Amino acid sequence: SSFSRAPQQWATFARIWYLLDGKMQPPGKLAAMASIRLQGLHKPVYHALSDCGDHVVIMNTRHIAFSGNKWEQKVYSSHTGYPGGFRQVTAAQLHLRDPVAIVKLAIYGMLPKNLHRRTMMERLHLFPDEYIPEDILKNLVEELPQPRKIPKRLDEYTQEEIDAFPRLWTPPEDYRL
Amino acid sequence: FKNKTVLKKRCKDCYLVKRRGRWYVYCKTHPRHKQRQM
Amino acid sequence: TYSPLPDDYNCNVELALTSDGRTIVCYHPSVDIPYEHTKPIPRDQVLKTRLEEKVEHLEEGPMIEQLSKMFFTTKHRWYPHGRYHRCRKNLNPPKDR
Amino acid sequence: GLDVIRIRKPFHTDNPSIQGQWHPFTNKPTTFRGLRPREVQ
Amino acid sequence: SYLPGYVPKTSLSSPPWPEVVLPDPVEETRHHAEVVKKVNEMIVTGQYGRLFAVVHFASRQWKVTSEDLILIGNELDLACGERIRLEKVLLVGADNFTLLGKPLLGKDLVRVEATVIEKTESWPRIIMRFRKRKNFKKKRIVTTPQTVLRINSIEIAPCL
Amino acid sequence: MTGKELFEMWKIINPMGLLVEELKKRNVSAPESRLTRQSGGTTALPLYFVGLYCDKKLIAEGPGETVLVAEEEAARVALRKLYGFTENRRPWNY
Amino acid sequence: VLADLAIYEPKTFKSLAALASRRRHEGFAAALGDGKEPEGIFSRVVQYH
RNA sequence: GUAAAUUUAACUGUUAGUCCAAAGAGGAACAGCUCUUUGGACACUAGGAAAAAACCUUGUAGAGAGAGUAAAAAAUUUAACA
Ligand SMILES: [Mg+2]
Ligand SMILES: [Zn+2]
Repeated sequence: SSFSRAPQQWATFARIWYLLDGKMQPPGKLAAMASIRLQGLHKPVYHALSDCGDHVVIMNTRHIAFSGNKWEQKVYSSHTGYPGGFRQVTAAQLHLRDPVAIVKLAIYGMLPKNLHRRTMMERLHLFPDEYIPEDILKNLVEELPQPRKIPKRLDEYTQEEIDAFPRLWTPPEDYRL
Repeated sequence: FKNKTVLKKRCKDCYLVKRRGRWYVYCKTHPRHKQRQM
Repeated sequence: TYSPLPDDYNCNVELALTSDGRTIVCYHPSVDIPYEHTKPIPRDQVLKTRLEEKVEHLEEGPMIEQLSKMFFTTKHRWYPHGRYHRCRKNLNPPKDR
Repeated sequence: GLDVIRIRKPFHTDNPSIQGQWHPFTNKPTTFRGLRPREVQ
Repeated sequence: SYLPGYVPKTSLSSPPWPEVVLPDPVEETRHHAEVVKKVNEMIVTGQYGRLFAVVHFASRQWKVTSEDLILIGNELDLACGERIRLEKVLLVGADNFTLLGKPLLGKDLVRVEATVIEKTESWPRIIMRFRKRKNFKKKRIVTTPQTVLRINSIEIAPCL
Repeated sequence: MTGKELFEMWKIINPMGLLVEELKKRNVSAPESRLTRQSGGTTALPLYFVGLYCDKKLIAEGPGETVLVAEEEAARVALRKLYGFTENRRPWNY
Repeated sequence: VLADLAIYEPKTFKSLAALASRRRHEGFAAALGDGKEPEGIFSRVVQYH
């Protein structure tokens, strides 16, 4: 590369501001890829003492999707330590109270349990809607691809694929439907 | 309602419906036959 | 028409096997960034233009959260350390290349 | 004449990279006009 | 007319991975001949500099270059400052090209030259055993022999 | 001499001036600086990869924390490439 | 040395990754063919004796 | 197939025992219960079953910034009847 020593070190250990989108994505897969980028495990120069984390900006956090019935089944439990501090709220209640708490807690759980976790959490940025601050937008590099594939509802199918799909059965002519 | 683990019809008018994730025996003519699965 | 990997980020990887089949030859010339893909470089009437040297002395707290907000860290990195650790630190470390 | 002490890293090269040491923008494609993600231009 | 085995396009009617077609063998062998040849005249002309190698030596694999230092953890039965040839070259390469052995490259293709420059011993290593409530305590000191080699030159020859 | 850089051994002041002098003395159009890559920018820890081009063809690239120092590093890289003092040059034959 | 080539020599590592991906594609092609097609250029085994 | 065995000479120390699998006895076909027998392991190492005595993998000792492995990650979602 023929760089000088200080610019070469700066280029090797510089930080990157990855972008990630919510909008019908599973919070666990978002948390998995965000936690990899926050740990810096995507870099070949990774080491736990090298401070090689990167910034992750997740948007559309309000529009996450849960597989199955997890919106009612999944329970987040906390304890304000006064006698009776035990509170249990469903994922739906937590989402309607705080729109980013579910993805924040998922990334916090997936991050390694050491003293660097709060620093990686500080480097994580979350936003509930399409609005992002201008400085972060000017920082952003590489919107990462979404894990899910947006299973594409019926009404926005094009007529070409609708009549390309063959009809499976012949209805009787005397049926009310 | 009476709480049961096995559900039985005691009338011809008793009918089984699955409501709120649980099976129920409802009878309109003999309301004492109202049963709830546990 | 077949490439094992996309050919537009690092190098133009072309694989080959020798005639004996005993060794593999890889040819990888660097890919240069296009000019079209780049971006241009961004760009008192009476008195002196006196130099604006104000240095407000923030107290230890608000100083530390300003530094934490600036560098995306926590306060514990900025809080000081004792004489035991300060003298335990190696001030003449070994240095390779 | 060197000290018989612990030797870190039992190899010493001064030119460790010939193809350019990895930086995050290695293995990263370029974009049209260098546009950032969700840039309105 | 639908083939007897046609499946309508659903989400999992077809495998998720894209269909990959490999090149036909004859044109691919011709392309291999072109690439191997052109790399060979790059070697002939000398359009390279600062070669590296990956060399098997003393049960280890070392990524060495010219003017390099390596530390072998045993005596080598050689006088100090003595020129030897490392032969088991798993890999050699430079900028714009590299060569891969299966598993070893040809000795007519690549040489590695090294120099015994030091025969020393390691710093003392503690081997200590302790088991509690059983009066078990053993201490041993070792100094493993060591040999510092300097990799002088890596040379390649046109043989492709 | 073995393991040191060209501008570690010979200190220079204006690599851009030296580079434009060499390009005009070997009849090459003056280099244009462009922002090839950029990360951060509003933070205290930016990364700028500035590329030097002639006739819309890349001759150098350099990293830096500011655009100016990235441009000077690109000028130094161009000088090294034009002189043959690159890090991947053929080592000395003894 | 694989991690060493990953850190310092990205073009050689990309060549190695392309070789591995092509070998995987050749293995997939052989598995789907299931017959006596040519074994593949990079799937040939150098024998020692 | 292997290399130990018996005898002679000289003595110390162990002779307050735990789980697991199996055949039983006592007790409640209770017990991390008690009592025999066969066989493991533990009272010696290391890896695993979350931490871990006793379960599984594995033993003979050092250095290595090499490699192949052993055991090794729980699956399940139910009631219409003329
Ligand atoms: Mg007992
Ligand atoms: Zn009834």
